[PDB]
Amino acid sequence: KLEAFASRAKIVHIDIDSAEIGKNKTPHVSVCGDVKLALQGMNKVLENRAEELKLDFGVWRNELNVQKQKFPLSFKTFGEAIPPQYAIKVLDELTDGKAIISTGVGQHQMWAAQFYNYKKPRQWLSSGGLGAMGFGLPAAIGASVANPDAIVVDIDGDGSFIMNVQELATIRVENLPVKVLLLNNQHLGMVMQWEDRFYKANRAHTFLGDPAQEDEIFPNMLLFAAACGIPAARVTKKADLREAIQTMLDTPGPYLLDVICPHQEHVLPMIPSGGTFNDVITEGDGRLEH
Amino acid sequence: TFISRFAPDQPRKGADILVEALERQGVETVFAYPGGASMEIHQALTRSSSIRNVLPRHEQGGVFAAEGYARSSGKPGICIATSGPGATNLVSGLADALLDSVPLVAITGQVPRRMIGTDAFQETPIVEVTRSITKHNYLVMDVEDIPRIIEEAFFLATSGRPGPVLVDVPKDIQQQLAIPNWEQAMRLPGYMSRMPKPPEDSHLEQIVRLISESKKPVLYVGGGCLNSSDELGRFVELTGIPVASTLMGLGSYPCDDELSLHMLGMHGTVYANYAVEHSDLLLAFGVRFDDRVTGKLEAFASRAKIVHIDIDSAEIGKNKTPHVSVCGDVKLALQGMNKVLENRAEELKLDFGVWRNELNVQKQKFPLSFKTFGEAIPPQYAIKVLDELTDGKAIISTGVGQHQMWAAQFYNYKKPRQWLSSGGLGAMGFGLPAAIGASVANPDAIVVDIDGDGSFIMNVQELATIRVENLPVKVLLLNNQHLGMVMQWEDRFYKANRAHTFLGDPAQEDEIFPNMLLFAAACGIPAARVTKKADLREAIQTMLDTPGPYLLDVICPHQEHVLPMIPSGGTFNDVITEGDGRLEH
Amino acid sequence: TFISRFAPDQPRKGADILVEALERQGVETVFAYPGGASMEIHQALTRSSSIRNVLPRHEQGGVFAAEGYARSSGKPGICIATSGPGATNLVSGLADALLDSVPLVAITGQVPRRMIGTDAFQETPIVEVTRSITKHNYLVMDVEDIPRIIEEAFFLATSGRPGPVLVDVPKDIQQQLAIPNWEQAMRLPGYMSRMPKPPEDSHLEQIVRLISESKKPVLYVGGGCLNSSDELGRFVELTGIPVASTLMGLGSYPCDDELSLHMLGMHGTVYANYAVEHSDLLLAFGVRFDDRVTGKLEAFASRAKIVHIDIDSAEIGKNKTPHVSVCGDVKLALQGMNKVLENRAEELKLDFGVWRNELNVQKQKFPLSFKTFGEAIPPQYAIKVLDELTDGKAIISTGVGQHQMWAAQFYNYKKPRQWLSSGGLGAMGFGLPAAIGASVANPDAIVVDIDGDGSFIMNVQELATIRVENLPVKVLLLNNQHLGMVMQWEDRFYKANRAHTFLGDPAQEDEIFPNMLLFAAACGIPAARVTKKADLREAIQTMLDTPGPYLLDVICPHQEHVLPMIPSGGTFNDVITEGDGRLEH
Ligand SMILES: Cc1cc2nc3c(=O)[nH]c(=O)nc-3n(C[C@H](O)[C@H](O)[C@H](O)COP(=O)(O)OP(=O)(O)OC[C@H]3O[C@@H](n4cnc5c(N)ncnc54)[C@H](O)[C@@H]3O)c2cc1C
Ligand SMILES: Cc1cc2nc3c(=O)[nH]c(=O)nc-3n(C[C@H](O)[C@H](O)[C@H](O)COP(=O)(O)OP(=O)(O)OC[C@H]3O[C@@H](n4cnc5c(N)ncnc54)[C@H](O)[C@@H]3O)c2cc1C
Ligand SMILES: C/C(NCc1cnc(C)nc1N)=C(/S)CCOP(=O)([O-])OP(=O)([O-])O
Ligand SMILES: C/C(NCc1cnc(C)nc1N)=C(/S)CCOP(=O)([O-])OP(=O)([O-])O
Ligand SMILES: C/C(NCc1cnc(C)nc1N)=C(/S)CCOP(=O)([O-])OP(=O)([O-])O
Ligand SMILES: COc1cc(OC)nc(Sc2cccc(Cl)c2C(=O)O)n1
Ligand SMILES: COc1cc(OC)nc(Sc2cccc(Cl)c2C(=O)O)n1
Ligand SMILES: [Mg+2]
Ligand SMILES: [Mg+2]
Ligand SMILES: [Mg+2]
Repeated sequence: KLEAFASRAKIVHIDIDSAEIGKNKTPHVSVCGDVKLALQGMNKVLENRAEELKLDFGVWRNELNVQKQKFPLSFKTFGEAIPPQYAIKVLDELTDGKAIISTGVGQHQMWAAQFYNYKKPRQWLSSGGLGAMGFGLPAAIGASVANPDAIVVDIDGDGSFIMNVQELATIRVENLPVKVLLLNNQHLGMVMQWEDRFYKANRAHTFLGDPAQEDEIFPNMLLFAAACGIPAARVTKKADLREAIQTMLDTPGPYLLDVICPHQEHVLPMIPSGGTFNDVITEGDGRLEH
Repeated sequence: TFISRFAPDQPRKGADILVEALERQGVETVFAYPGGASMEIHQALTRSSSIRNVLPRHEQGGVFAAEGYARSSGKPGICIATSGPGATNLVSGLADALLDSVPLVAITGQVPRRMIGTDAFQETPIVEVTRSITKHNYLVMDVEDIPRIIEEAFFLATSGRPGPVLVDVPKDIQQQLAIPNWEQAMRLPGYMSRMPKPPEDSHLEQIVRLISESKKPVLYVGGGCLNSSDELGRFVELTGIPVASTLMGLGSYPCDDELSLHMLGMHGTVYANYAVEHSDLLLAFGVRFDDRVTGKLEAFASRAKIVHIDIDSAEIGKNKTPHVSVCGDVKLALQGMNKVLENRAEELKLDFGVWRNELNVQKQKFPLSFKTFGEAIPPQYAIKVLDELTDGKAIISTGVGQHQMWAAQFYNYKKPRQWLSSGGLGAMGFGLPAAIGASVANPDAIVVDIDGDGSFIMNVQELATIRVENLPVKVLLLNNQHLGMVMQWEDRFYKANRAHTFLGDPAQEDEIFPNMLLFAAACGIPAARVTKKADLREAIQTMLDTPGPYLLDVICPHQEHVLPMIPSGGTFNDVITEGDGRLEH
Repeated sequence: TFISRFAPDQPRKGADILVEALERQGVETVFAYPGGASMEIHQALTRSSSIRNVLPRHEQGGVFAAEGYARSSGKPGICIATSGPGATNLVSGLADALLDSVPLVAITGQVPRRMIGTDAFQETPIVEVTRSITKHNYLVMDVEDIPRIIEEAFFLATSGRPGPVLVDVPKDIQQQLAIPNWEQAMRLPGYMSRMPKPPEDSHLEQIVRLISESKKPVLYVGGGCLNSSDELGRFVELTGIPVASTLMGLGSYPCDDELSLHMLGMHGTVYANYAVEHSDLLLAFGVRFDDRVTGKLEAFASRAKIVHIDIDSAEIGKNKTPHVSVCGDVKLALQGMNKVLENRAEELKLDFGVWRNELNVQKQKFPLSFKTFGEAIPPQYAIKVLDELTDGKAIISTGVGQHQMWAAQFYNYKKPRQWLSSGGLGAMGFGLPAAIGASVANPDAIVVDIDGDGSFIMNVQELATIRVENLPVKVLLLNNQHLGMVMQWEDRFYKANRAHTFLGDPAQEDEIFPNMLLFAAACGIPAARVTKKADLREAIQTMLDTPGPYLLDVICPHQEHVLPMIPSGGTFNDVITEGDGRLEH
């Protein structure tokens, strides 16, 4: 809700598009230009008048630092099952946060954004405005061609991945070292989450598996990879996860890792559509209590 | 509680529903010219005992009259035309109303729904044609949509940034019997969500702060201030900031007031343009930073902190980037600032005497000036006499050209909506019909059309309208026998090479042509010509004292130039202060 | 070999390139009204020693004059206007030219390229506005494109189905120095591939065959035949098929010829409409099956085999499905058929005497008729006298309304392009400016504007143009003090309830208002009024014999109705043959 967004803040907006300034919210101060140049100019001033300015926001930082310790990002671990959040956190550690990450759209996309520490821009390739599924795998292809010596990982959902699964052929033929970290929850996860929160968990065409063989992972994504001569593996138990991801990384060329996750996971926290900060949801998932 | 001429359960023609929809909007005057595709509407109009139709002699006169009606009252102006040639005759008025932000509702008849797109008799796709020159338009495709659309049309035309809305109505819709529902809710969910909110105290405090820190502030006031006359005056009293006005903003702050810099821009005063040039704080209220005001943008207010308050979010930062911006009604902004300025008055210690004296020096060294040649009439002087004899209380409409600028420069407008002139589009022939609408909207007022001989003749047919409707319209025709402003540019930039700017008869070169008095006589309107400056004062008085319509043909030497002048895309250093179309000895 | 006023290697302004581009198109006359955005163009025009500018007093007059110029000559008409209010003042003319298929090239100045879209001074997106009411339009974005675009504009305007083309030219383009390339090839690969091919012998033989088998054939001739006067006449001689003409097709086959059914349609003759109704073969040449002709389509030529020859593939089968169709120039089709008809003449044995006698009976039982009341002037009779005194050789332009129909009914046009009238759009105020263009295109001809008092006053300002340009334009003003045609519909369908159709002054109700003679006197044009039928013959002769411009105010009783009349969407059985706006005793 715009009226509640930064309701007591003096707003400075620097944008290269004059059409974007004052579009949704009215700024007190505006600069139409390259933010790169604005930063340079301000840095110059900030350094000369440094001792004159006496900048210190320690009190504000401590206030925020309290919130960061009371309400940090969190995920729950259920038995030997793999938390999707944890898998992404392990990829971070084993790639030393230096990997180029492309994603599809959905829960896996948010977790990729939350639990990977990006050290530079253009490490993070994700469809934000349009939010188009099936973006992940082909984007990884382009990223790998533009960065041949880099670690490129497509963190994909099972729905998003299958939409442009045909591009696995492209990857093998072009011999691109594209890694696919497929977080498989057998569902259209994000739509499933909204069903849980706002429609009493009533499933409306969000399950992507085969209802006849309900406990089988469907489709078998490993065989998609095998069809295109791409080495692949599945991991289900959290204990085997660290070695599995390492194998994906250490194996030269393309690789698919089918990471099986419990589907009841929810992306948290969440401010509902058109809501305010007071409306924030901090706990809960798609599981029923005892 | 509104009273209908129909039972609430009684079926009636769509045409009757339409006219009642107008009645429920408080409409009392329309400017409608009949045609086959709108006959039903005109029939319905005669059944109304509350809506008067002023029949023009040309639909362009019809829409320009609606404009004058609107501009002079703050009410929406309503014009109606038939399909095809009727509709296309409205186009200049629509484009004019859009550029000058004039609230206007245009209704056009259309061929039957089934015949649309078949190149039928008198069919133009007017909705397609006018989409880019209206705030919004409609093609009514069902009789049940009429009440809702008319409500939306008037709402859109009068709210936010005012503008023209066109409603196209097929003939079969006008004929169809139906029972109207007046409680229908409008379908403008997008438009209403983006309607500007009342200004936060936060934004207004920041502006007041900037004022206290400035040493050379200037008010830059325009057509967005037409409803903020009292608030602006209160603001000036509190701050003591000098006021520069746009062509569209004249009257918002009284011209003959001590703190008035008069008009800025291309033909703005030297001191007004000087003030903006050397200001360190520019208060842009209800303006749109037009090229005709700014010249070269990079040089316009180059050393000033710019504050821009506009009701259209699209206008902020469009041509120039403001340091501080407020998207909202300038009327409300002024109220909020006035409240703060009065409480913290002794705390603020506002005094810009040094700046005012600096500008006051420019005002005395480079004031507006005109030259008098023998017994010939200076057009500037004629307008100055009209001011004196009307005590600056007259409603002035003009055409476009030199006479328009002189009307803006040498008449002291005490209130907004005294000044009715085409600014953005700058359409000739606007003057006479606008005066008609102004006179209908203000029956007890002095209405004077200050027109040029080129502009006047374009819609000269509306003299018939004036006599028939018995309107006390005064025409002060400044006759230079030329397309004056184009002539001036020829003199300055094309070595005085005449390219079709002379409007007289080359055979009888020293005769005033045409004889405008005979145009007036044709329509039974009393008229006179004055040539010698000595006879001018009595002539204008006679025009004013003679009851009803009157034409005064004022003969002026054509060599006169509008001064001063900043050339196209120029800066303040490029200003032209002397010279005319005469050759030296 | 064309001669330029510039060296082939010498840079020149874009404005000069533009004007030379016109010169190379054989243009000798333009109708240009100056403004700031087109000044460069007007400067360039004065440098031309081959192009004459006729300065109108209104751009609507400018474009209508270009139309008259075009319609009366078969050449393209060229009008020029400035940006904004200049451009928007052309709109009615453009829409008119499109609906009546008139070859016309309109040039408008535009704001500098960089300022387009910024709501600049006198900026309208005229290209956007006029896209749906022009055959094609252009926005010149480079000075190098000027020669090619002008060539394309004239090509598109004059080829295939003729129409209006608008070329928008930014000011900075006009100012830019460049060296033109006149050998540039046009970029219309789509348009030229779909240009109609010459008619195959196959198609023409089929039509000739149908003619030999028909027993009640009727020619249905329209504005597509304006260049096929000789071919059509040769065709009629060979076949002996009676000819019904549209409003737009008048003159193609001479009206006073033995085989002429005169006009068909809403106000067509009883016998012409009868012929189509009972025909078994309809030869639709250069027509577009307008609702004003057909009425209820299902009832139009319900028992006739329909042959349709049109140069626009889009028009074939649009409103009615033809049994046989030919997409091409009707001029070529007629030539091919005439060749066949003459060789196989004795083989074919064509004789439609029985059909002709049947129609000849209708022509004698239900001819065109008017009533004479005392000494009052029948408008029909006045037009009939003009015919006699001009020997049917005059070029006639009209406004729109009753006078327009009477001009069509009671004047015998011997050739096409004698009849200049707005048919599709039906725009009032067309008459006077069209006469201007016609007179410039035909200096040695008798040009008469048969106008109504409503239509005449709309562009009355063009009387100034007529005097200044010294054009021998005759105005036969049929003055009924009303918007006559709307008045007629009020009488027939709204119980004679007047809704703003009276054009006089209600205060002085029995005085002719306005005094049109004084309009003429204002512009130094000799004029007279005639009221009694006895004085009419001498009055019209005086108008004709008096050298130069002349206005004849013909006062007519307003109760006259145009007859016969088939009501909107009606059939032949619905035809109205008697009655007027008078009440019985
Ligand atoms: C021959 C000629 C010469 C000209 N030369 C000059 C000249 O020398 N000087 C000059 O000034 N003009 C001149 N013009 C006129 C010029 O083209 C423009 O019309 C004028 O400069 C612009 O007026 P404006 O800036 O006040 O804004 P406007 O065109 O009047 O528009 C009003 C602005 O205020 C906003 N607004 C409207 N309502 C509100 C509200 N309630 N609250 C807040 N904001 C609101 C609108 O969004 C809009 O941005 C000339 C015109 C002609 C024909
Ligand atoms: C008040 C009023 C009353 C009217 N009442 C009547 C009436 O009673 N009767 C009547 O007829 N009209 C009447 N009209 C006029 C009517 O609206 C149309 O203008 C007219 O009927 C259509 O003309 P048209 O059919 O000949 O085709 P046009 O409009 O003249 O178009 C020409 C057609 O021929 C085609 N064509 C063009 N060139 C060629 C070529 N070289 N070769 C082959 N084909 C070509 C074109 O593609 C087009 O289809 C009236 C108008 C007004 C203002
Ligand atoms: C259907 C949908 N959104 C609608 C949709 C439909 N189609 C496209 C191309 N894009 C989108 N965003 C989503 S986020 C669910 C995607 O599920 P996933 O790809 O398996 O990822 P996850 O399960 O982690 O949410
Ligand atoms: C032709 C022209 N401008 C181009 C033009 C063309 N057509 C229209 C409808 N509007 C405009 N503005 C002007 S300002 C000259 C008008 O002359 P005038 O009406 O006699 O006034 P003045 O002589 O004082 O300049
Ligand atoms: C108002 C009208 N039609 C609507 C109309 C409105 N405006 C335009 C520009 N064109 C048309 N056709 C007509 S035919 C009446 C014209 O009256 P007139 O010019 O005096 O001719 P007449 O009285 O013989 O019918
Ligand atoms: C006022 O005199 C006239 C004449 C006329 O045809 C010549 N039609 C009309 S009305 C009209 C207008 C446009 C389209 C259509 Cl379809 C119509 C119609 O209803 O027929 N009025
Ligand atoms: C003939 O008198 C006038 C006056 C005037 O400004 C008042 N501008 C022009 S020309 C013009 C026209 C439109 C756009 C633009 Cl940008 C211009 C321009 O070149 O400045 N001519
Ligand atoms: Mg999923
Ligand atoms: Mg003038
Ligand atoms: Mg009339």
